Amino acid sequence: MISDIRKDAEVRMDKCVEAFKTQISKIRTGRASPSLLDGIVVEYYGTPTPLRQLASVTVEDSRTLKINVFDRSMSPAVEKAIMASDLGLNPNSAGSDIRVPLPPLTEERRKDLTKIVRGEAEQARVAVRNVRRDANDKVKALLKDKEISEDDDRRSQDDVQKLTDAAIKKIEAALADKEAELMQF
Ligand SMILES: CCCCCCCCCCOCO
Ligand SMILES: [Hg+2]
Ligand SMILES: [Hg+2]
Ligand SMILES: [Hg+2]
Repeated sequence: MISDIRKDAEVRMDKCVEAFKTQISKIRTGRASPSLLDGIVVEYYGTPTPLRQLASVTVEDSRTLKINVFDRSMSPAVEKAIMASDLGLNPNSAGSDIRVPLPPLTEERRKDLTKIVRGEAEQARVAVRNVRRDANDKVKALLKDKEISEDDDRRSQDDVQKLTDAAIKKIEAALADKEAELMQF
């Protein structure tokens, strides 16, 4: 019946938007990660050792790392090791903690990612319009032989169109926030 069909359509459209929302949250928009500097070699009592074994690296923010050295006497050496890796990283030392601001993703990268979210959004929009269509079908078709008539078709078609509108609207909002994120730093 028509009671089923439309509630069936929005459950379908919801799944689409939600798949898009999860597919997109995977995309990182900044360089920040707790293991980003794990590979930096530090002079530790003669022996070169990866930074990972000498300090805790926490993500203070999307483009900044906070390095927590376990042995305070090693901080100076860690700071030199960071400058020395020649990654363009300007370590900012201050009070038992070293902070590491990070360069933004490259122009080329942002474009590769903008392109990916747009394609996924696009996919989400086609999926949503296919569900709309499948609904319209049942409705318009049921009009042929079984019980529904023009004014129930109209309303039903319009109620469905609006479901499509709200579903398309969520995808657009998820997309915009993501590009705003990408374009952020
Ligand atoms: C894993 C540690 C990464 C540090 C990244 C600094 C930014 C490098 C950008 C690369 O551009 C080409 O040289
Ligand atoms: Hg989808
Ligand atoms: Hg240490
Ligand atoms: Hg250690």
